Amino acid sequence: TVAYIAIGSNLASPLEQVNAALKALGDIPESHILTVSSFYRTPPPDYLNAAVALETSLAPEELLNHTQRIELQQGRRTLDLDIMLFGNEVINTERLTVPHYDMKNRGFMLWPLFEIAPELVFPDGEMLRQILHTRAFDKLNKW
Ligand SMILES: Nc1ncnc2c1ncn2[C@@H]1O[C@H](COP(=O)(O)CP(=O)(O)OP(=O)(O)O)[C@@H](O)[C@H]1O
Ligand SMILES: Nc1nc2c(c(=O)[nH]1)N=C(CO)CN2
Ligand SMILES: [Cl-]
Ligand SMILES: [Mg+2]
Ligand SMILES: [Mg+2]
Repeated sequence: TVAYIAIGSNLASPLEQVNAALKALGDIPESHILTVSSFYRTPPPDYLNAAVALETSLAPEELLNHTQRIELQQGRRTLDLDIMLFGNEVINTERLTVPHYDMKNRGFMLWPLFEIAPELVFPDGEMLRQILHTRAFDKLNKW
């Protein structure tokens, strides 16, 4: 299944933390990275934001366990690995809200996602390209 994960880091020099985190995501079992977006500089010092496409055979909460582990291990206020989408699934549990409960209100999540999945359709049928048009979120600057 293709999971889309958002990465956020607000360290002054976040590149090594993000690269450590990306490598770790690629080491998750029954999973592999498909594509990584560019790194974007976004106002809060700045955040570095990126999106990752991860193919995985894991269950959603199993993926969550891994992302939470990486946050603690690669964490140093903190590093953030948010599950934006999991296939076309709707998840509403105590641990997991998928799609991410606010991503549609955040240019810093949608723009890096649009770079790597421009044709994305949300589970409720909304179109990523349309949200970006209607909300008129300024394109982000690259890190
Ligand atoms: N889609 C999702 N991705 C990651 N964590 C999620 C999630 N949906 C719910 N959570 C829950 O969110 C909890 C708290 O996560 P935090 O990372 O501290 C919130 P945040 O990412 O700082 O703010 P945000 O959710 O407004 O982006 C986790 O313990 C996890 O169970
Ligand atoms: N610019 C920017 N702002 C944020 C971000 C983020 O990734 N980028 N993440 C947040 C909570 O998870 C709160 N605010
Ligand atoms: Cl949705
Ligand atoms: Mg977050
Ligand atoms: Mg989070």
